[PDB]
Amino acid sequence: XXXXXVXXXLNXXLXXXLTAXXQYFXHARMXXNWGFXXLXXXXXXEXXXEXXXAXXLIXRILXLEGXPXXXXXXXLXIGXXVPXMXXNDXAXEXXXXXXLXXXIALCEXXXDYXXRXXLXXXLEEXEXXXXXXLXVXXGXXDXLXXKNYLQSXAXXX
Amino acid sequence: XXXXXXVXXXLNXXLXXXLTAXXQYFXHARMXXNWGFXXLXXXXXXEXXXEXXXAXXLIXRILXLEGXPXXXXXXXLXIGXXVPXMXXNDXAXEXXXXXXLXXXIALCEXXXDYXXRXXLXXXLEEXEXXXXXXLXVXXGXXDXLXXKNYLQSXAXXX
Amino acid sequence: PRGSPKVISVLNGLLTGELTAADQYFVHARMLENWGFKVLYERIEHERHDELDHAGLLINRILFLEGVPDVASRAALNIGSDVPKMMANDLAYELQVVDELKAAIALCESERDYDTRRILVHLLEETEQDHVRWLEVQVGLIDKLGLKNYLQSAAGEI
Amino acid sequence: PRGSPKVISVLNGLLTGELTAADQYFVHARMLENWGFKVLYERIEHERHDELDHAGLLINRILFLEGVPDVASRAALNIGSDVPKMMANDLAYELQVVDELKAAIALCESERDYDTRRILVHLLEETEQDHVRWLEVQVGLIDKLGLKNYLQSAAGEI
Amino acid sequence: PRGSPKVISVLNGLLTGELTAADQYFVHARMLENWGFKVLYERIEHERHDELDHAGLLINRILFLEGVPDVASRAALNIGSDVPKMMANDLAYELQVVDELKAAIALCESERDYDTRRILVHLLEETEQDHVRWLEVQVGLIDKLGLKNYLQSAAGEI
Amino acid sequence: NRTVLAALNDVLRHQLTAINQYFLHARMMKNWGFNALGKHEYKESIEEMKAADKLIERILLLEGLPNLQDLGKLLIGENVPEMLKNDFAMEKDAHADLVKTIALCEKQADYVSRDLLSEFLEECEERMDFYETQLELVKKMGEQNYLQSAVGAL
Amino acid sequence: RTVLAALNDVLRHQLTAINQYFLHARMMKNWGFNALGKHEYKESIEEMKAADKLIERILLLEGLPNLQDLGKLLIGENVPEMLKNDFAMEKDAHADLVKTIALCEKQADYVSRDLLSEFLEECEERMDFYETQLELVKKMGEQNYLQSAVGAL
Ligand code: HEM
Ligand SMILES: [Fe+3]
Ligand SMILES: [Fe+3]
Ligand SMILES: [Fe+3]
Ligand SMILES: [Fe+3]
Ligand SMILES: [Fe+3]
Ligand SMILES: [Fe+3]
Repeated sequence: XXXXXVXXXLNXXLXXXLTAXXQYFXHARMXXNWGFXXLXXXXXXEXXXEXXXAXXLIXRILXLEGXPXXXXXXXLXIGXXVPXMXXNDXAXEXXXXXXLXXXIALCEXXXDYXXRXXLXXXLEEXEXXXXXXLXVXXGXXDXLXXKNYLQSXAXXX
Repeated sequence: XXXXXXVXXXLNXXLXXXLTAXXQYFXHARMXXNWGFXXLXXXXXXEXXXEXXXAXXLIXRILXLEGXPXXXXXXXLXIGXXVPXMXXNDXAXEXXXXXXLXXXIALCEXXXDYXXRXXLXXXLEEXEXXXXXXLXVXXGXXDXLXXKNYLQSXAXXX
Repeated sequence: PRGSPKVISVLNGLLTGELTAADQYFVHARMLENWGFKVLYERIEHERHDELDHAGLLINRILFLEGVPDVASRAALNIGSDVPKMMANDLAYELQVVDELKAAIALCESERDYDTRRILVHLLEETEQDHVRWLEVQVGLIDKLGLKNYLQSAAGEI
Repeated sequence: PRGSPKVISVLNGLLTGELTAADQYFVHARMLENWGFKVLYERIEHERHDELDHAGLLINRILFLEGVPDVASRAALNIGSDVPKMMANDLAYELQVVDELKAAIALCESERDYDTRRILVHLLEETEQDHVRWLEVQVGLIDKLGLKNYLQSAAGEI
Repeated sequence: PRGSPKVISVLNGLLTGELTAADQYFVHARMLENWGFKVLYERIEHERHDELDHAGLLINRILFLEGVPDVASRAALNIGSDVPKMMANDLAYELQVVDELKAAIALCESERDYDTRRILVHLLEETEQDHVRWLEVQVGLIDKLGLKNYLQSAAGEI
Repeated sequence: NRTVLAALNDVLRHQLTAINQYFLHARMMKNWGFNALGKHEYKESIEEMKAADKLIERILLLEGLPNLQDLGKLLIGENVPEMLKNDFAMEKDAHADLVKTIALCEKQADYVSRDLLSEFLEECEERMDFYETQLELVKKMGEQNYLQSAVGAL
Repeated sequence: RTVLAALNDVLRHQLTAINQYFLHARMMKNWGFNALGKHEYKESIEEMKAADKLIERILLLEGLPNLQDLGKLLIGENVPEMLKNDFAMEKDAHADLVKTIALCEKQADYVSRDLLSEFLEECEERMDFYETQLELVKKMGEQNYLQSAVGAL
């Protein structure tokens, strides 16, 4: 059993995670196509992590006797340049983190503490493994220079 | 590079198909694990990962053709309320995908795009052998064995 | 070492029998694999490999006796439509093989030709223990477990 | 996935060709072993095993297409008296197999079913390189080395 | 375990035959080593050791049946002059040994002495496969390879 | 068939020209100190020679005469961007020839050579993608940064 | 510049030798002569490594290697013909290499000279191998030589 509000919040977060997975997929493939291999490996690992997070969320929704809507997918912001991709990923992650904070508050209110623990784990991942790394990447594109950052992202020839 | 508009469109269609399949097998594997059918959930999850890899190959090819990978669109999922319905829906989706794949292979041969045709032939072989065959054999087994025996086998170790 | 015409003829009859058996087990194993009965498929594949070894031994014996192995001839095949039908057909063919092998062993003993008698006695041993015993046990197990439980056992991992 | 009746018939013709090839290779290998040509017996026996694998792949494809696979049908064998005659017969039959394979591949392209075309192209590659090429090489070697020297090389270690 | 005196007599005849075969094979192996034919030397030395083993089997059986072995008596040695003559002589002696063995096996069957029949069938198999088969193969290889090429193969590394 | 053998000889000539061009470009990349780019060009050369080995064996197995005498015009670049551009252009010509030859081999129902040429075309398209990506990386990250990456370890 | 031109001519011959040796090895493997085909494959590979060294040497001299040109390929229809064609090409190699080494010694250029001297050592070794192969063909008969060149069946 699981409350309606909690299940709806979980479904919202799941839609978010699936959209982010698709975006990370697209961006990793474009980054590999462009020749940036380090950035591509990072983004692919991130997409795999997103898939794992979505898996955890779906398992949670199914345990709570709900219906995980995977048919839906939010608006997808694709980048044309590497800085654009980085900024778009960061924006998506920020929105996701906001929604996650809201969902954690809702799960606390509805006294669903296991779900809240899962969501807290997800928020930790989305704040450290993702948002931090992308903010760092934007800062490095600013400080290293676009050319130097793209050289670093290309890895080895 | 400079892939044909028709070839790129067919590839995008096949990609939408692959992504919808990925989502469907994802859902199905999760609720199969939820129901306790682990020996079936493992197979479904492996197949979902295979679908992910296939879609990756497709996107890489579309990008190598100077096209825009439509990873946004998604078809209408068909989620089963029971393992037989699950497997039947999976079989149906895979059959539709095989039809679309055959059509795309014919288009790739007609437009003399042989690398994309090789990729699509690989995908079609995988879908015909690794997926469609398994789903058909499962639908037959859940009939020769009976629902109860088949679900006992699908649960594996209690 | 010239071989007697009667021993050569009975060896050729047994060779035709074993080659027809090899074809029958090959077909049965392949459609069992098609149906997902992997355990039965593996056992019947092993049995058909043993049948190939039997045919090889018979051909070696015929060639040593300066005879011409009639390998083009193939007896009538009985192909089942379901697992019990394959078990019954294989059992009947194995009883025919046992009768023919017993007659050939009798002729070999009557005709002073003892090495071929030993080879045929080895073939009879393997036929009644590896094949006939397994098929009789199989029919009994289909009767006792029931069709559904036996088919679940045959399917194995799903 | 139901297949075309024409594709099933052509695959059955290919299957009877491969079974006949395996049978003829069996007889030729055993005769080579009887004469003491050890290395030739090794090679021809391995080719026989490859032909059994080819027949298995063909019958799996036929069963996958829901067509009854005919293995009772066997084509007329061409057994050679001596080594050059045997290898000439093997080369001729492999060429006929190649022609039938090319016709089947063209049919599979026409009938929009491409997994069968893939397996038949694999079979054609194996027939052309693993079997046909070795046979023409050996016929040229009989011509160049001479019959006595070629048979000395084929006998290997006495 | 005193047996039939006729069984002891035929066992003594067989023991004398094997001892003479060992003598002839010893002389032939040493002659082949003397002429420089190392491959044939090794094979014939192993065959001489096998004849000694068969003599051991026969003498053990004779002593078991409370019989006095006839080891002093020897048959005439058919010693060859060149390699083809030596191989033909070995083959002829082995064929005669096979005939004697078949007569003794028949006598042992007639006297309900089945363990001696078992050892005699073992000896007959080793004589008809490890000895006679190789000797007829060698004669055929002399005919096919020619004498010069066959002797080159026999000499081996120089 | 005569036309199939002529097309195979043409593809073999393209491959031999590519072998010579790739090995020369690798050697001058190593001469300039571009160790990593030189190693990649050397590997690409070696793969083209393995492809030419396969093509020569195919031509012989078709009872034909391989033409290793002919060679196309070597486009030799004065600097690394010109090297990459020349390699890409030669791959363009080779890919067009390969597509036409695959179509011809399909028409004559000669499928083993068609499969071999499909393998060749897959590798050629991968090489297209690599060189186009390298040129785009040059444009994106600057010639100096690209040359530093090509050097790798000093 | 004369040393560079001589090195380019040596490189052209070495490229022709690569092509001829490889094509001969592939023909020998097509006919089933596995031992001879393997030896000729190894010889082609050694000549590829030699051409690699000479291209390195030419580029070190700030010259432009001429990989476009190629000498005539002496392609044989049967094994003895390809043996003698290899031998004749190697004889031309030896004459050209000796002239090149004398030129390099005259021009006070010594590193390309020791490279050409080792090249001449392998070339003379190959010349001996092919002359010995022809004499062996004559000695044992063409049938026996082809049987040996086949190796294992
Ligand atoms: C024209 C100038 C050529 C040069 C400078 C050259 C150079 C080389 C080098 C340095 C190697 C490395 C061998 C090793 O390290 O073991 C090699 C190997 C090889 N070459 Fe050449 N080569 C040339 C032409 C060719 C041609 C025309 C062919 C075939 C048509 C060919 C076929 C091969 C093959 C098959 C290998 C072996 C590949 C391997 O072992 O991975 N080469 N070559
Ligand atoms: Fe049960
Ligand atoms: Fe049997
Ligand atoms: Fe075959
Ligand atoms: Fe004995
Ligand atoms: Fe930098
Ligand atoms: Fe010889």
